[PDB]
Amino acid sequence: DTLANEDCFRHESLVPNLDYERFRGSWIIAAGTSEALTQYKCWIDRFSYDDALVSKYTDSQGKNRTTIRGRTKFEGNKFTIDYNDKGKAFSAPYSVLATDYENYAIVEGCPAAANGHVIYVQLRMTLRRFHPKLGDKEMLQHYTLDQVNQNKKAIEEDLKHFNLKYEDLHSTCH
Ligand SMILES: NCCc1ccc(O)cc1
Repeated sequence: DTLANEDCFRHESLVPNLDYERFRGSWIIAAGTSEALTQYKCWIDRFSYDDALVSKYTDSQGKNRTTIRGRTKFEGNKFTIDYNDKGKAFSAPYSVLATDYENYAIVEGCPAAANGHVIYVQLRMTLRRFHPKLGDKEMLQHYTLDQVNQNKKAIEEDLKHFNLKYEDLHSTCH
């Protein structure tokens, strides 16, 4: 019942010795294989310090901004998130399947909110690349698409490895 013998993962990671300190920071979830997760728009995960997680998302009109907080535990590529009672539908085991640390990562996991399985693509969110161009209604959405496009070859190559294509994912940030 630990991460060591978690059975819901379907794929072998390309990053079994994931460097958690390098993985840490803010990530925006661009797309994934779960229809249910399309209801949580422009989700940003913020992994910080030893084991902290702050997750923030909206509905599809950008209304009802929601924040859930939790604790993580990493063993190589595997990680659990235990959310505060609030986001318990998202508490699950997860696995980083691929990342270049600096730009993108592809993650699998088994939350109830995803009908027990999802693979998703996330791009790094940093003020070094994100200049809220004051006047933009679609701040997040434009950032995400540009970051996707900029890293598209690498993302597509890794997805191919897990028998997926970007175009087959549901977009989860416009
Ligand atoms: N810690 C992220 C949990 C999650 C994964 C994928 C997604 O589209 C929304 C939430």
